[PDB]
Amino acid sequence: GGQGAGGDVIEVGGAGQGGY
Amino acid sequence: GGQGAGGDVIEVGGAGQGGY
Amino acid sequence: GGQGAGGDVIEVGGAGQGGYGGLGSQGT
Amino acid sequence: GGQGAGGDVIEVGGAGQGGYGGLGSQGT
Amino acid sequence: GGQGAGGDVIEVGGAGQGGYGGLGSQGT
Amino acid sequence: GGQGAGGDVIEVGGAGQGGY
Amino acid sequence: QGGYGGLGSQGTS
Amino acid sequence: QGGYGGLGSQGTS
Amino acid sequence: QGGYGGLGSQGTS
Repeated sequence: GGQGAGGDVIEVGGAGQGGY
Repeated sequence: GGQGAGGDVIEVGGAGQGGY
Repeated sequence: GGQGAGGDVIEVGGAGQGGYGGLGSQGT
Repeated sequence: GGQGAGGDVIEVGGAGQGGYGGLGSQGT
Repeated sequence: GGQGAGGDVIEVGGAGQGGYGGLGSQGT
Repeated sequence: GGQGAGGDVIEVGGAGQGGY
Repeated sequence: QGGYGGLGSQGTS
Repeated sequence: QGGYGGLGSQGTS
Repeated sequence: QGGYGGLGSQGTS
């Protein structure tokens, strides 16, 4: 019985704004 | 019997905004 | 036996002009 | 037996002009 | 038996002109 | 029974904006 | 922004 | 924003 | 931004 894992993301920032 | 896992996302930030 | 499950997903962001901008997904 | 499973995704960002800008995904 | 599993992804960024700029992914 | 792992990701910053 | 706490999966403990 | 607490899955404890 | 805490998967502990 053998494990694994995924990975954790963190994103602290303003998403894309526009300028058009 | 073997485990696994997913991953935990995190985001702390303003989602997109328009500018048109 | 055994297995694990997929990972959380996020999409963000949007601006400017537009068109055909939209998602689609098929989990585990 | 045993097995792990997938990891997360994020998409961000968007600006300027646009067109055909959008995702698609098929997890584990 | 046993096996690890995939890792994360991030996408970011966008400006200027545009077109055909968008993703696609197929995890573990 | 043997393990593995995934790979974490951290991006502390604001996504892209536009100027068009 | 601001502070955080722990994260990270575990195993077989 | 602001503070956080713990997160993270567990296992077999 | 700001501070962080632990991360990182585990194993077989």
